[PDB]
Amino acid sequence: GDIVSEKKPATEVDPTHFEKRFLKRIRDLGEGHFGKVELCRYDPEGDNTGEQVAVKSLKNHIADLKKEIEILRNLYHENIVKYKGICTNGIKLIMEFLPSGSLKEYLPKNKNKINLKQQLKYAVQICKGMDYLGSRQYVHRDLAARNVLVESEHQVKIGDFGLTKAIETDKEYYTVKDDRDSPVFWYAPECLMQSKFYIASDVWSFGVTLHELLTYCDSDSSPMALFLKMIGPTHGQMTVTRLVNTLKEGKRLPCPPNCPDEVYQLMRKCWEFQPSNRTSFQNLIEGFEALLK
Ligand SMILES: CCc1ccccc1N(C)c1cc2c(cn1)ncn2C
Ligand code: NA
Ligand code: NA
Ligand code: NA
Repeated sequence: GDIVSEKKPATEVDPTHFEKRFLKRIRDLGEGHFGKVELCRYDPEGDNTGEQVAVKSLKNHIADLKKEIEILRNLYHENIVKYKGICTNGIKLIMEFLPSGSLKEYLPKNKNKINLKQQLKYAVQICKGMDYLGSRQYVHRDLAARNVLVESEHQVKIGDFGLTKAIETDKEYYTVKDDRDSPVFWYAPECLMQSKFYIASDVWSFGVTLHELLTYCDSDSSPMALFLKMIGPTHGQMTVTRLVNTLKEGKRLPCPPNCPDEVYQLMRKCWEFQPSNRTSFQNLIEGFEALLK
């Protein structure tokens, strides 16, 4: 008889499945640890009216990107960048696009409109995002101003999760095997010493990020620039060891210009040598709130 064929099943379109053919590159946004992020328009109607999205893709780190995608898929918070979906062995992460970019780009261009009050509001928002991430049992491991996106003049969001790891249930930290290309000038002593990462290690990193925020991400006042002034620039493979000794002595990044001592004291609580002595994200939120109102 006639040719037999398969009954075509009822198909429901997945709003989180972006077709390669419609995902059109505009420009690069940034690079970060084996991945790169691009501005695209997803333009199924082919008329330049589709939504702008941030697309993360790789240049076996496919496995790491897959875990990152799955972490971000299940994070839902006002101060965490929004997952939109995937474009599919290979895969791309699709996220909302925030035109104002990172705090590293934004703050130097917007000093006049961002006063201390607004800086402290951003600080709270970063803390709420981090306290949410820690309540899901993750350590970020890459908290710096360059990874904080500007949604608006009034709102920031944590914008990349390239290094984010789960902490095991009933355990206090994650041991990092891979520690090359580590942001050492943002890292707590236990991270530099023993490759161990606690929620308190993220609190330390937040202190450094707060410093960046208060200096408006001035390149000449960067945590890297200031620490290398402290320890000596040209030491190469000995740099991290000299950094560790500096922190053991009790030395810390100085008070930002025009930063009130009361704000600096909150920052210093992020930088107690022992993780267990550091402030929490919630106590920081209470601290900033008190200085705001
Ligand atoms: C979070 C900042 C960042 C990190 C790594 C690569 C690129 C970027 N940049 C600069 C970026 C990311 C963005 C963005 C706007 N810029 N909008 C949504 N995302 C994920
Ligand atoms: Na899952
Ligand atoms: Na989500
Ligand atoms: Na733009």
